[PDB]
Amino acid sequence: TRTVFVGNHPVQRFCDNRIVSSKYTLWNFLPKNLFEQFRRIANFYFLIIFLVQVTVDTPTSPVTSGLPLFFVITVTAIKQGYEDWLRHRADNEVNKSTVYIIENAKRVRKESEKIKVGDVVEVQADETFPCDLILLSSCTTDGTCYVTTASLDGESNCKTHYAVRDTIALCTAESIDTLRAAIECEQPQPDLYKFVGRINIYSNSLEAVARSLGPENLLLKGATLKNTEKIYGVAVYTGMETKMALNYQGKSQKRSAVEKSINAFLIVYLFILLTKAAVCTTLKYVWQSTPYNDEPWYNQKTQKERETLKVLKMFTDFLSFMVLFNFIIPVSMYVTVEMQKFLGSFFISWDKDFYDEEINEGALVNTSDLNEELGQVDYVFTDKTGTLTEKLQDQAAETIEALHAAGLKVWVLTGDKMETAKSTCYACRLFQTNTELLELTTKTIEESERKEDRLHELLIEYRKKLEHQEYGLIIDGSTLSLILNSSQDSSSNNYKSIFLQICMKCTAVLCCRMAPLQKAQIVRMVKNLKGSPITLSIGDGANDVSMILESHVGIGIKGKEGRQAARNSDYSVPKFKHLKKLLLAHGHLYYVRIAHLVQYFFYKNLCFILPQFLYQFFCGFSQQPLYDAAYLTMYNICFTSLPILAYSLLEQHINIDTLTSDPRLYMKISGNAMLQLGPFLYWTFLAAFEGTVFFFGTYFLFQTASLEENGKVYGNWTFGTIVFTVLVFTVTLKLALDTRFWTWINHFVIWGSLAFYVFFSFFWGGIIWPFLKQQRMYFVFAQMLSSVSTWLAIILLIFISLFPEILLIVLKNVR
Amino acid sequence: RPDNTAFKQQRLPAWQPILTAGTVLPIFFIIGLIFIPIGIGIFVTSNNIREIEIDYTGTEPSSPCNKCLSPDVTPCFCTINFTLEKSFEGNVFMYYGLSNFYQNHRRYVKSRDDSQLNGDSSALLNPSKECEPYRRNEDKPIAPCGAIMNSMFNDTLELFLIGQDSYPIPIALKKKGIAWWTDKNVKFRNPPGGDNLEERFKGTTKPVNWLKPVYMLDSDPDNNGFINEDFIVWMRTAALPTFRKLYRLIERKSDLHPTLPAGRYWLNVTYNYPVHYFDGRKRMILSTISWMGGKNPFLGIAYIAVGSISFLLGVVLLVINHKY
Ligand SMILES: *[C@@H]1O[C@H](CO)[C@@H](O)[C@H](O)[C@H]1NC(C)=O
Ligand code: ALF
Repeated sequence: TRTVFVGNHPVQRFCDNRIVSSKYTLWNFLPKNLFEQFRRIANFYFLIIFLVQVTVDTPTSPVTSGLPLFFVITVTAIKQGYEDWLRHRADNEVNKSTVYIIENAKRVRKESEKIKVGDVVEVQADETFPCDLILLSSCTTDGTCYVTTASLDGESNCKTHYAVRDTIALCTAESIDTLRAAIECEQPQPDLYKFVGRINIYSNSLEAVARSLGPENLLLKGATLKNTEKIYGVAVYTGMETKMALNYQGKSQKRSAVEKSINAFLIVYLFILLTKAAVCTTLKYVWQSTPYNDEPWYNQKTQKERETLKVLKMFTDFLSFMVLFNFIIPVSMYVTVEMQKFLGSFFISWDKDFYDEEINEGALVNTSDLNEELGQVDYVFTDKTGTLTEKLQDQAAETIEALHAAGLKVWVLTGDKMETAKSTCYACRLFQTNTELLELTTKTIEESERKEDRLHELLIEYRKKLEHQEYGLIIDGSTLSLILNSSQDSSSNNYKSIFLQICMKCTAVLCCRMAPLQKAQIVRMVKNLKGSPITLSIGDGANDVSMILESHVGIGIKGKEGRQAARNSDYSVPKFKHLKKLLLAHGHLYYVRIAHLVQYFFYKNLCFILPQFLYQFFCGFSQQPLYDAAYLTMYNICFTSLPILAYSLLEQHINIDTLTSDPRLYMKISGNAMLQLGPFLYWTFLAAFEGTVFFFGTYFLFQTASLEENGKVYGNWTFGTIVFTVLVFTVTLKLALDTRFWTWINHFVIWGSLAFYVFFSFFWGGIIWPFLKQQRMYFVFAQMLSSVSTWLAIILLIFISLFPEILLIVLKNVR
Repeated sequence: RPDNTAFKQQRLPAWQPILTAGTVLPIFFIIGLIFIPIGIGIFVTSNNIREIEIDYTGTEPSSPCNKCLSPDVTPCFCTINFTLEKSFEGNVFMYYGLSNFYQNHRRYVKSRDDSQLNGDSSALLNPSKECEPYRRNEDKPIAPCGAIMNSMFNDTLELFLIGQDSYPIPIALKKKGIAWWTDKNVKFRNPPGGDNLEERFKGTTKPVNWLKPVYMLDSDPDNNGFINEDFIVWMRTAALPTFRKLYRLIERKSDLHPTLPAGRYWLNVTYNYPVHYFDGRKRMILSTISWMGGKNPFLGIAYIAVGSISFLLGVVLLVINHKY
């Protein structure tokens, strides 16, 4: 379809060898990064609430609500800018390189990104090709060349491509002799094994030689040349069209399995907050309809609240209620998760078990956002040569047994022929003796609709009737290519459906002769089939870098080939016997900590802002915050935001020395259990109960007219302080009951939170500075605890609140 | 080479507690055994405390002074007979409650300038702009600004004991000792300028609803301005639509006779504060005090219920837990 002129001479519209893998342009990084960030539902609600606080009314200071929204936007943006500059600087080293070309009867040396379609390139021994050449000649006769495609298929066996026959005579000898030629090729395709072209070399006067081309004459990019002095090609594909840059697909934005449940929780609390605000406003304007409940001769708007329009004050009051019940959704659950992840990614790096003495290095964490997804994996799309076999690895069999025991389903997407990738798999225990292979290789599917009947015979009458451990499939790049690319022929009986059912119903699967992209197609179908089974992929070489970018958490291994598939991996382990300890002892703990941190960061604020709403019924719906103006600001900062951080950062749900010895445990947190609809309603019905107990059990306590032996009344700030003491004590004792790994830091931080709450209540009230425009809470906390019935009421409430947990323990224990 | 610090290797020393059925069950019995006695204690103490509430808001011709539910702009009086069945022995405290008086409103709980009431020479002549619209009257600043101090409760309640004969006997009511010590001694101080009070408030003006400036509340040199016990106990907000502010302290006699012997009394009230507009009700609560505070049954019932529902649940789980 495309006509290229070998000598480029008569008798343009194509890219010039510029691989561009980056995403953000240097100039428009911000106008794109901020628009990609502020599209989310959380990072935009935070901005709406910040603007409302700055415009209409704020109980707290605007800074304590818009300062976190800056540390969260400046840190994620810096992360993304750096992981983009890395690919910028890594593509700069692939372009702007040295590649010699025969410009005009001489050997000019340009930069790889300046090569245009249709010019005789040159390549010395052991040089990655600059572009998809077409072997034209060679210093030696026979027109042969020994290419080793280590960066495409991933195997290192010496292939051999034959140069054009009639052109073997051109070896630096007048190769610029207006060489008549015109290669009519086909549009660029990712097949990597099919290429149909033709040469039309013209002689002195005119020639009609038409030497049809094939895959034997095609020299892809990224295939080092072995055992040869020099060659001569003619770039046919170059830049974003070569067969090595066609099998990339690009990198998607990876979001953990938790960062979606946090988003569902936030989208439910948005509705809870809106319901609270709307119901409070409606009840406020149904209450102020009584002539004498607004301005009853003892408090009267000056003139502005009398003249202000009716329909604008309704909106201003709705906004005041929203801003006042702002705390339901915590912006302190992101500035905390940042630190949690940044500090938790170090325990995967330092761990002394990830140390290989040969290479003398350890693990590596390239992204700190997928830690919480090491304990959710369901599949493992391995790679045969280099990862499994280096003669299997040290423990390449016991690790696969541990990965079959924990519930995972290990596949093998290799790149070698079916003859050898089958024997190894038969040694790794992936194929036991009594495993009836369902071989769908191209050696048995020599037809178009034949495999159509193969799939029916296999599914509708062989396997779909069920013995779940007997069958193990096998495929090739010639059969799966049809199965997938031609999956738009039948829709009443979908091919891809029949095939995916067979694959997901077998014990283990294999795939021989797999091009780089077909791996990403398999790991893109598996990510979509029937929900979202979290997939994993563990490659070693620069050909796996596609499924490592398409999987959910792509683990990369640091092997003999190089660091081209480790620097694009979300992690790094220099072995395969590590993939057990990595995703059994570091996935379980990380997911447990993150799930409990989220559940608690939502419960600790619902229980905090429920009373501050219930109170609106005993006020005149006037938006009077029950608590003081310093407690609303300090709760999430110092009072109860210290403990959960230390818990999330160091707490073993189950001692790790037992997590890796019994891989059965990984099945308790497999289906995202710890954040499903069950526990989310157990934590939203514990907060919505403690937040009513606190309030009403203090309200009933204030029906006595006095609480001191000397008979003195208590204001409306002692209401707030009693409820806040009860609240802090309860939401710290809940975590002190939930924590089951008590280090020297957990005792310290937990008990220190309570001791500091007490000392701060004492020190904030008791000294007039004065720099406060108001003396509301001067001596409230001392005169409050100077009574004998207050201690008793509080010790009764901190137990009526913790009753549900102590009961669930005693019941979720026996039977 | 490998950094083996016992912290980084995730192998710190831990407690790893094991709490379950056989180790928490005795807790559901200790709770009951330590919550039933305290429950009965604070339900008998809150039961042996006497009090009385004499509403005198009027609202019905059948009241002693419904005559003043709609009177002329002059001082009013009542006489609300009340009788005590069993006299009071300890110290007796006289409160004055209200109803449907939202002293916790937002537009109301902030209507005050704390710097001023704390005695800031500057603020005394330039109160803040939050205590509006009671900030300045007659192009001058009000001494106590804000809607809180403006609407102070200005009723006068007085008890008279009717002895064997019709001669009414007055009772000793002391005003000192009703406001928090912390605040009256420190939070509320008179302006520093000079010693005599009338010259400290030079650019000031009594509140609008008030009838006498702040330097004439009481002649007593220690109860004269910005620290008047009643004024303070009113400047503390209510926290609910129905509150009860300490009014006077009746001291127990030296003799063993009851502070308020049983019989009939007179409640001579100088009606001034009108609370019929907003469907409110005033009343006088005469009550004694005990170690834990006034008469309130809640705490007792709550402790008893918690102790019992802990003991019963513990026994139930113990029976079933033993049953396996
Ligand atoms: C008492 O206060 C009320 C309400 O502010 C006021 O209307 C009345 O005139 C006052 N009466 C006095 C000062 O005796
Ligand atoms: F063994 Al491979 F890509 F097939 F590393």
